[PDB]
Amino acid sequence: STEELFNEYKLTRPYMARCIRCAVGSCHSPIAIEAVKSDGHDGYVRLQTSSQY
Amino acid sequence: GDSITMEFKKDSVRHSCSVPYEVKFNPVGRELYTHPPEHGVEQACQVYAHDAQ
Amino acid sequence: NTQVSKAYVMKSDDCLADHAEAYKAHTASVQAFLNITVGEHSIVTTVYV
Amino acid sequence: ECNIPGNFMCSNGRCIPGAWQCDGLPDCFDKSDEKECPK
Ligand SMILES: *[C@@H]1O[C@H](CO)[C@@H](O)[C@H](O)[C@H]1NC(C)=O
Ligand SMILES: [Ca+2]
Repeated sequence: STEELFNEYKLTRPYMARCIRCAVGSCHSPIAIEAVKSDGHDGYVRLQTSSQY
Repeated sequence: GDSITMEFKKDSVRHSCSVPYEVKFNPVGRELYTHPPEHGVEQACQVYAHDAQ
Repeated sequence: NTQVSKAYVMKSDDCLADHAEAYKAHTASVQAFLNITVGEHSIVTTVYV
Repeated sequence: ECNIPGNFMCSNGRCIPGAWQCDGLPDCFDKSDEKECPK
């Protein structure tokens, strides 16, 4: 229902990026977090990761 | 942290053990960081080798 | 070998809702709401000073 | 470099325990720690 739920996801595809520590050292993992915003007053976090879901 | 807790799952109720020991690692360099940065300069340090040698 | 790094500063995506607005103000005017009754004539008056 | 010494450099440059070099597990994720392993 609607392109917002259809999503450009079909065009994008998740990708991988470097993490500082992957446990034992760095690695090129898709879990990598690009940016984090913390402006909401209720304590919720908005994380932007390199993968999609 | 202030203490170290180690645990593992047996064939029954999980077992754990905590011992009091001060854990406080000195950041490498003249800058006091919590986790290593994504980017930086290479400086000499002393670390525990994982090699069984 | 050559590795070119490029970076720039851009507004945050949250800025649209969470932002500060810097204003300059001068020459202020006062608007008053007086309840004026003149000879059993009760009215609600919105009038400047 | 890495946790000197012991960190066997993989083909992709990752560092693994030297006890996991030629142990029958794909720790580099590209099989480079388990290739060319002597008998
Ligand atoms: C004055 O204003 C209040 C509410 O604005 C109103 O209830 C009241 O009747 C008024 N009194 C007179 C004398 O007009
Ligand atoms: Ca291995």
